[PDB]
Amino acid sequence: MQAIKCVVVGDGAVGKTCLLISYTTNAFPGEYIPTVFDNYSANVMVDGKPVNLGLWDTAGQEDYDRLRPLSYPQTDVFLICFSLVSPASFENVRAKWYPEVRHHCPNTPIILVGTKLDLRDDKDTIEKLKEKKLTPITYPQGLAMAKEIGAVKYLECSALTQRGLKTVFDEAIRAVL
Amino acid sequence: GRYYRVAFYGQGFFEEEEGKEYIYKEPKYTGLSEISQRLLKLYADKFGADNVKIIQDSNKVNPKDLDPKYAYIQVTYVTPFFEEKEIEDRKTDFEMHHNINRFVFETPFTLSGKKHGGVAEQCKRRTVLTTSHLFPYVKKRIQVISQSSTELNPIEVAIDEMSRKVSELNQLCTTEEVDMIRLQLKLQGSVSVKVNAGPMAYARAFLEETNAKKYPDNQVKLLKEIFRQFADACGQALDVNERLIKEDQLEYQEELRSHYKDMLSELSAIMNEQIT
Repeated sequence: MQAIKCVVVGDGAVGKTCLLISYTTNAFPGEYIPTVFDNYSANVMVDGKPVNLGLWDTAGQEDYDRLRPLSYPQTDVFLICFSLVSPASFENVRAKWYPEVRHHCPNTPIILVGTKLDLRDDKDTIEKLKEKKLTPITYPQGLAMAKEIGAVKYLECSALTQRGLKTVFDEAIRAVL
Repeated sequence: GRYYRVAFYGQGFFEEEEGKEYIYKEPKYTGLSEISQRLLKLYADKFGADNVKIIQDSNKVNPKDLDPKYAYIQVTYVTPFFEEKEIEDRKTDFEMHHNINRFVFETPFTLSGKKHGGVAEQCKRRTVLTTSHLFPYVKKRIQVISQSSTELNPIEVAIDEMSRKVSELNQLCTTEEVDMIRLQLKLQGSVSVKVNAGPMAYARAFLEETNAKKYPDNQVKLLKEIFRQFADACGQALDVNERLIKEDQLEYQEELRSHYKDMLSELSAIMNEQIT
């Protein structure tokens, strides 16, 4: 079984850990069993080939900037994540995450992932963003960012509804295989 | 295959299936979205798409919580369940995939009523469902005819998760041809936790003598012994990784070692023992 290293980066509170737990445990996010350990793995079947997908969950906050790149050697594919209802996390794709990954890994495929898809149309979420004169990231905007940073895929997903979740990790593997 | 609990609740909608619970056997590698979406579309074609909802909560449904305007389908991933007496009689893998009628899933809860909490509050339920017939079976689903459950309190959760981690790390170190990437994921996820609470969260919550005493002495003693084994397993995994790495991961490895040494220093202070 081929082992693949996938490193997941992006700002804190974009839902990265929730997505990784949900996908690798095959459970809805509200039912997760808390773990004190970091990182996740899954045995996956992609295009007829079985693979073990290792998922590195990284801390996005600035306090971890100095040591985070030590996790990058041996990486096969990066997921750069942002929340579709956090314009700040989206802007940091361009200001922080794309430059950091490329300084260390010039040729590794990047997939851009927009999370919290279910909240883009959520009336509650929409109103609270209006309180700060903000609006969710639209699909064309996300795609335009993926073009800007040279990502090989642009994918949106929701842990809550599971829409797009399987595709993120299938495509992470296809970008390597 | 992949097994799922599916339970139907919809007085105005379901007929034969109303109030029944099944285990569905899906093709290998079937994920939760795949079966959920198929079930949703199948019953939406019968009842109307605006009229069908998935129940994500894995706790036993109380139908008083349900809106009678909707048909509901509860879906939960389960795995085949064996007691330790069964796990030994069953040599080959053909035997833990054959003649199975018991399936298990876990539900998080706390005694306050919140579903989740920190390590000192988080409990876990283990629910075993028994089907009326054995798989493999002519039909794709089999009705559940009984359930049993047990529950773990917070220190029992800690003992369970730490014991399983020790076995997992030891297994990786004794594998004939170690997969370095799989070893590193688990090793880094043990000695260098930055996102989740970290194994020392269990040591602070349950072993620290400045906390009020809450659990039996024998359970605290058991958790201490598991932490001694965890410290040893982390050190052995670190030594295996040292042999496997190439030059590109020297700095990574030395940082894992530094985090490991810091973890042992904290554990030593908590347990009043010189740990490694």
